[PDB]
Amino acid sequence: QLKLGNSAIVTQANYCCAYGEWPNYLPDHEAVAIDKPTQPETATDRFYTLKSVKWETGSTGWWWKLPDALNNIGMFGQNVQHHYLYRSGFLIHVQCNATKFHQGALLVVAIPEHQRGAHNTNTSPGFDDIMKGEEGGTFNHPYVLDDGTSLACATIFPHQWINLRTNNSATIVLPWMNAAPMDFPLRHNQWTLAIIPVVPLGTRTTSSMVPITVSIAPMCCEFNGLRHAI
Amino acid sequence: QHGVSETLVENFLSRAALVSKRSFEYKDHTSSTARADKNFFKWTINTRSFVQLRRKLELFTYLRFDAEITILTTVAVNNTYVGLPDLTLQAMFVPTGALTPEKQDSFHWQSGSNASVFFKISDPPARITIPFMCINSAYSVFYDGFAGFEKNGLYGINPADTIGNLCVRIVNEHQPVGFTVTVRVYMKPKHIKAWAPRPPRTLPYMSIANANYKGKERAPNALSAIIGNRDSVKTMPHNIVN
Amino acid sequence: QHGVSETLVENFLSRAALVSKRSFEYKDHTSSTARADKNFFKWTINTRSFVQLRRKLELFTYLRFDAEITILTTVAVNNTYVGLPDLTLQAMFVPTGALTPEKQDSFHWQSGSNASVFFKISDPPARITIPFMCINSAYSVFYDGFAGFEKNGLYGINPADTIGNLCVRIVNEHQPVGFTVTVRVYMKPKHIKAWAPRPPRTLPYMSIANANYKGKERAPNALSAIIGNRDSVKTMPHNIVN
Amino acid sequence: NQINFYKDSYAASASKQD
Amino acid sequence: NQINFYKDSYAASASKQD
Amino acid sequence: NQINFYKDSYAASASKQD
Amino acid sequence: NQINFYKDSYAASASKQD
Amino acid sequence: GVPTYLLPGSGQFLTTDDHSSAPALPCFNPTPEMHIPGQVRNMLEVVQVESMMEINNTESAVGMERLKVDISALTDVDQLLFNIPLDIQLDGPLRNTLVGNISRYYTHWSGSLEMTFMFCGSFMAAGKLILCYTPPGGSCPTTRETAMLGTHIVWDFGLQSSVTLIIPWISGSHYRMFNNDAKSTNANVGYVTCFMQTNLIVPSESSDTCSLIGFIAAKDDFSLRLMRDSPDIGQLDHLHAAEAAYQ
Amino acid sequence: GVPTYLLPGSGQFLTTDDHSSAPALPCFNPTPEMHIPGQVRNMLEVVQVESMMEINNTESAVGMERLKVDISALTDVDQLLFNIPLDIQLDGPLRNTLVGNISRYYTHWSGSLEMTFMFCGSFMAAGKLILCYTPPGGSCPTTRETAMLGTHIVWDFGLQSSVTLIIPWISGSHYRMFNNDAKSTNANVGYVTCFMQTNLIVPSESSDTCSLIGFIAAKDDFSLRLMRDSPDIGQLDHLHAAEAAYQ
Amino acid sequence: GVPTYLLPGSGQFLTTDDHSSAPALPCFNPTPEMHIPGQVRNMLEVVQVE
Amino acid sequence: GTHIVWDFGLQSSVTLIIPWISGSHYRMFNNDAKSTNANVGYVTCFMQT
Repeated sequence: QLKLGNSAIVTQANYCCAYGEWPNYLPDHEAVAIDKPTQPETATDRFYTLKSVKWETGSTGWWWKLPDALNNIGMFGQNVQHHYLYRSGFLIHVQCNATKFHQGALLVVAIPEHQRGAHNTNTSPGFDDIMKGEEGGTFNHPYVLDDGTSLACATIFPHQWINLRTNNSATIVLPWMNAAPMDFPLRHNQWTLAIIPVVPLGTRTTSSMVPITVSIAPMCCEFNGLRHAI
Repeated sequence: QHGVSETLVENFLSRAALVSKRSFEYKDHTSSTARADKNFFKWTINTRSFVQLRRKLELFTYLRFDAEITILTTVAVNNTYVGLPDLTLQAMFVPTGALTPEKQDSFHWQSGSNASVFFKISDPPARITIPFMCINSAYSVFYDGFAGFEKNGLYGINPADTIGNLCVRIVNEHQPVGFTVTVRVYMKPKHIKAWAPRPPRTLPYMSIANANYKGKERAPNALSAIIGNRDSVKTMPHNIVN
Repeated sequence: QHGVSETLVENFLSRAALVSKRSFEYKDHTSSTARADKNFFKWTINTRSFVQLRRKLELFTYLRFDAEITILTTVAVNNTYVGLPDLTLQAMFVPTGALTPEKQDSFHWQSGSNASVFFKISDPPARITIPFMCINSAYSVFYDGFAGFEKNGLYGINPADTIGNLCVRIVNEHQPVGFTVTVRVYMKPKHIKAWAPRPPRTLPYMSIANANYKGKERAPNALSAIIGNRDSVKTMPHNIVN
Repeated sequence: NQINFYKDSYAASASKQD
Repeated sequence: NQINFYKDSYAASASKQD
Repeated sequence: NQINFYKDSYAASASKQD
Repeated sequence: NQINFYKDSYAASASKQD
Repeated sequence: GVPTYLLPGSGQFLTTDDHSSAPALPCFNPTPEMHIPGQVRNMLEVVQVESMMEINNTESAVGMERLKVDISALTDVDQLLFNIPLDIQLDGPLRNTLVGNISRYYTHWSGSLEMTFMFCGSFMAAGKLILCYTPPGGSCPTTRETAMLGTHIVWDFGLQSSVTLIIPWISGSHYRMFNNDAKSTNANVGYVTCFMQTNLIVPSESSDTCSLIGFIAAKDDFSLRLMRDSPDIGQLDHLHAAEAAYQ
Repeated sequence: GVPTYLLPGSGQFLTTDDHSSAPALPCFNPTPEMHIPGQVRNMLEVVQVESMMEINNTESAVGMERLKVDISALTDVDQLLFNIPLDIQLDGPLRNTLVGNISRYYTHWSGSLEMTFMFCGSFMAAGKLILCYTPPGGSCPTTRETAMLGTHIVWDFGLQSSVTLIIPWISGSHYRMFNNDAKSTNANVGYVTCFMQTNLIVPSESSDTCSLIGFIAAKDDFSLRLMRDSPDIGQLDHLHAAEAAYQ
Repeated sequence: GVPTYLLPGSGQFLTTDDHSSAPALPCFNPTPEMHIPGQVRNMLEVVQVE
Repeated sequence: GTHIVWDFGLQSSVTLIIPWISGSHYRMFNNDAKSTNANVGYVTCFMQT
């Protein structure tokens, strides 16, 4: 069982310490700001469940940039808008299940600093193409991870596989991944949960609208620079 | 019992690779255009202008290196030929966004606080060591986010990742014939601590400001086909036939 | 846990900054004027000709440094172009008010007791160390008072603050074409003990002999308005708008 | 190579010792 | 930097030790 | 000759000691 | 200055030690 | 002899190097070090001394009126008096300060700030202010209810005629850059605003137009690095009598 | 002074040298090392992470169909499904891998490989495969009786949905070169083929077109030397806005 | 060999320097120091005479 | 609120602990179902997937 705060997920499991690191608070020797950062423990360190996305046949992929998925949800989103800095890990739990007759594979992969690229133009992606919010995004070209890199080498990143034969869940436990100890949440996204149909959904049974539900629990949230909300 | 010391990231990335190259004219610039280099050039020091060092440094998300800038100046003549001059060059290091000079003989080249280096062509190349100057603890090679607090900022360009400006001029005055002075800058990153390895970029680069992609028209390194095609999955291309 | 070692005054002021620059001709001076440099120039060594090192050294009232004079000589040609010559230069250090030479080939350049330095253009630049030569225990950067016992003395100019004369000539004779030989002197103060810090000068300089002020016509750095204006005291110029 | 006659610690050679 | 092969004490490098 | 200021062992002089 | 790599004692620097 | 070879970087005159060089005057005996008062071993000692802010950097504030801020008796409630652009590196009320003129010799800076607001009304003048520090990200707060959510201090004109508004060091990065972009995350500092906590209340014989002088210093944790030339000075020609140093 | 003489090799800028050089910014205090996750001290740590093979590098396999291999229910006996060109250094299904993109920065390589074949059928899909590794010298084996004489592993789609096909390091030389000759003794690696051990047997409600994802990693004995530039990237002109870094 | 680099101030003939230089006449035996009266080790000894 | 996410995999049952969250020590009965002393909360159930 993954019980964070008042949230819980009864699991049956195989998680992923991303880069071997567990989310912890900022140590006082690596601390930078002179004031003590607030730590809203049970109010933010809990499973924030996003919308479910329809895992279809002609699906390309889905990406949620963090904490851009969570800047407007619950007491994490209220702490984000009221504090200039933050430092949070993440415990992404991705729920996707089907019958024992469905086939399919998910590369649930969490990408640190997913600088996207637009296709067939020299113009950089704008604000509206990157900061999609809680709705997330959709890969235009998942085979190259929308930045000219390769999907084949995307397993160098913290990843878990939802093979609908074997397992029905992916748990990636992300630490604070930034060059800076804290950062401004409304203009930067350290991680990016990329969920990608490497093997598409296929079956011969009656068609069910199979979704992929995403529960993202922030972990060890610090916040600093308290002011009015935006 | 094989040594693995050549694949060290301190050995992998510390190749003094070409990062800048301008053949700029050296003549009477009293009648030249405004875009042309009037015996000086600024260069915002980035790792991205040349795709071979860029793809090596884009293997990682965060890099902490000390740029060892080596400036190779070489000279050619633009009817008759005469001897090549021993030109003295200044390469003043200006920080990111600070005042870069607008002339050759402007009073910004006095270097009252900026780091300059006065070198000649016939000397060995000017090798300086620019330190790790990021305000963060590593260079965000890929920066998912925006710099400004408003919504007009450039995506991917963190100014903390930006090294600075390398304003290079020729200290000599104009001479009665025109020379073409090509300045090649070779940055060797050193004392390298590399974090979070990434997929190597397969598609060719489009711009230095971002990670846009187009791919080749056909395989290999195309968008729909990175690896070059073969006949079937059961067809061996380089099969031995005896 | 941040290092404060870059703001040390030994690090702050020890930038080899441009203190002198003369492009003087190098030709047959049998028909030139009296004011023009006939293959030599004297320079009363002062920190004040270039405003970037001056404002740094005018941050303090009293400075005790060792001037590390680096002399960068560079050469250009005044119709046809030929090869640049390897000219030998003498830079004889004459004290304040002593006999400076009146010719190129005068018998004051024999340097029977004066410190000279014989250097070439194709060499590395001539770097000498002129010591702390004030008769007082520090250079009065600002000298509130007068030098002479009579009432005709110059205000602010203490001759104890004055380093000396840097008489620089070209050791070669005249050649059948005219060259323009620009001599740039770079003084790096070192072993610096700095006393009594002062307000940094905001208004632009007028003369090197004093601290006269005019200011810009408008803000910023104007007389009635040093800092550039805004709308009201409750108006934020660089305000975030979202 | 142990030659570093500069006063700055970053000015040394590439620390290829691993 | 400890290289001072001159007989004069002022001829040394900039004493940036603080 | 014992002068080898390089970090590589093959970069030394010709080992003519026999 | 103690650098005298010549075999002659007069070839040294100016003995300004007093 | 000694088998040598010239490295790249030979014969180049780097201006910021550190090398022993040939003394021009041998066996020179310098003047003995007499103890002069007020030695500065480190430029942060110059920075930590508090110096006046030009908050009144407006038109029709000629000369010395720019240092003071004329606050008055206000018939409304909770009004805005002044706001301070906090870019140390950029142009604004902090440029002509000891914390600002020395920091424009640098690019990256750290540490806290220390605003002292000195009230220069009569002794009979009584009132209160609130000095809100707003960390950046949003707009400059205009109403009082918006800005007291930040780091404020509430200050009486009673026995207290001065304050110490510690602007805390709140930044994600270790340092803060200078750019021509004042709205960057790496460059923007925040906003200090000042509101009538209550009012300025003076009797019939005290002048109602009371003035605030605002100081700014640094703290012990202040730091500066990546030195650059000052944009506060610059010449387009030679100065006067600069030829007379040669003639 | 010191009697020296310049050796051959003086004043030449060798790009891969190792020399202390003149610092531009003296007494610089760098940013303190904050602990960032996932440090790579050695590029073989990047190589040993398993990454997908593009075995389906055919025409009419557009984009993401190239990673998977569609195996089906076969009415014949002991049929060939796919074979893998094992040239790490050369173009083929191993080029766009972590073991392949990093090794194309090198010329000589050692050590074993590690193929993981991940089956992506239904849970009701049962069957068996055989993963024959054939050391080189001969043709690519096409019938099953020819290739099981090599290094094979027989794999069920029961509880096992993945494997570890250790391609053993079998070479006469210590390392293996890169050339434009793919059939050299120093360059050729071998052949991994895959055969129906039994069949793919699915029920009426499971999709028959089941897919295999094939990984490849390295082992602890893997090694790379004689570094060269990557042929996987290359520019013919300057990139876009490369002039804007100067302007 | 020894990796060197020329500083600024290389090859300049400063007249008041202090360096050991190449002897023209090797294994020269100078004339032995005979005690001559009135040696001046310091020019202030010349100055202090009225 | 206080949720639990439950699979129909090996798990065919749960234990949704409704926690005791009340200001008072106890909770009354009235004919007012919307009182602070009487109302308990709301258990809802959604399709997770």
